[PDB]
Amino acid sequence: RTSIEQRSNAVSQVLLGIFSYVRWPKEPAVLQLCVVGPTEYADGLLRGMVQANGRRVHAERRAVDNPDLGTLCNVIYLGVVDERERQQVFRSLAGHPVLSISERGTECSVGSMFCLNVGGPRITFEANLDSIARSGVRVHPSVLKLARR
Amino acid sequence: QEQGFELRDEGWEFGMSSKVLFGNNLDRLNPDSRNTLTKIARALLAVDIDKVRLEGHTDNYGDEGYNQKLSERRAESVAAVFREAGMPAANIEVRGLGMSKPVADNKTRAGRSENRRVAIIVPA
Repeated sequence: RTSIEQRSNAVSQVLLGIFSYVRWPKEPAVLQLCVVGPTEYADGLLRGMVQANGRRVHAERRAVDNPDLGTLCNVIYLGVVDERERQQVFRSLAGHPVLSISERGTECSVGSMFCLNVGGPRITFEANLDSIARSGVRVHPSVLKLARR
Repeated sequence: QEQGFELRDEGWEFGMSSKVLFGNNLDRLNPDSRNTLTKIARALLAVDIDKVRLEGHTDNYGDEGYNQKLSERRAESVAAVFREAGMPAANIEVRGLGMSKPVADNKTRAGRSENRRVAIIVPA
């Protein structure tokens, strides 16, 4: 009932939504978004975005085994990776101030702060507050109203 | 849309001090953990969330079966606090994962300590 382009645009919108409830301890001039691992719904992200506060979002794909993901991005959009790959990615991110969002929402027990459910009439997400607490970034609770819109 | 840019200094309850950690072999919440939890519960109810999944965990010390049950007790202690804060009982799912999903390195005291936790998950 929804196309791939509709879903990708909806993913772009919900990510901008979520970013607006987030604060980094050192706010960059340009927000760095990294798309990591195989994705279906990231093509919109990768054209680049502008936040409502004026700040540009620069998007690139990076490799799962890049050891510096944690210093190269403010945000990671994580695709459909293996358990070994997922462990690799979060080991690299640990202790760095990074917002993590997964495309798929089957495994939100550990790792990503937000896990999207994109198939269906609207995008929803789960939020893992333990992952948020460990993230090094501030996330306001009212971000949770985006999942119900 | 992007209404979060309107937010000023009020209600930032999900920071570094909002992890829910436990002592070695303990399944009871200390006074400050109860406090954090009541505040998290209040924050969630303030944004119209009254449904939650609570996932308990252990470090990898000892028997796997014992640890599975300890992880359930930890999630149960958290559930009781959400109920006393006013969250409806039927809307709180409890789950124990035992030792199987660590967040931190089990080979250090500090890492094992980060693993003895309950993760509050907010579903769609």
